[PDB]
Amino acid sequence: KFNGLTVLPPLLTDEMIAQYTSALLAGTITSGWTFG
Amino acid sequence: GVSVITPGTNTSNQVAVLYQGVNCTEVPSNV
Ligand SMILES: *[C@@H]1O[C@H](CO)[C@@H](O)[C@H](O)[C@H]1NC(C)=O
Ligand SMILES: *[C@@H]1O[C@H](CO)[C@@H](O)[C@H](O)[C@H]1NC(C)=O
Repeated sequence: KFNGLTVLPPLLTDEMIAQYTSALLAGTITSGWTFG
Repeated sequence: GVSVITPGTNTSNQVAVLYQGVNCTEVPSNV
C-alpha cells in the first residue's frame, strides 16, 4: 500500500463467480427455460 | 483501516475487529 491508498477485495471470489456461471449453464443445458 | 463488526446493540454488546490488510502478527483469544 502507498500513502493512505488501499484496495479492498471483492466479496465474491473468482471461484464463486465461476461456480455461479456453471450452475446457470447446467440449468440451461438440462432444463431449458423452466428453472428460471 | 480498522472496522468493527457488531450484531447490533439490541442483540449484544460483543464486538469483533478487522485490521484491514495487516499481517496479524503486528497488530498491537481468537486471532
Ligand atoms: C429490538 O428491541 C426490541 C425491544 O427491546 C425487540 O422487540 C426487537 O426484537 C429487537 N430487535 C432485534 C433485531 O433484536
Ligand atoms: C505474516 O508474517 C509471517 C512471518 O514472516 C509470515 O509467515 C506470514 O505468512 C505473514 N502473513 C501472511 C498473510 O503472509
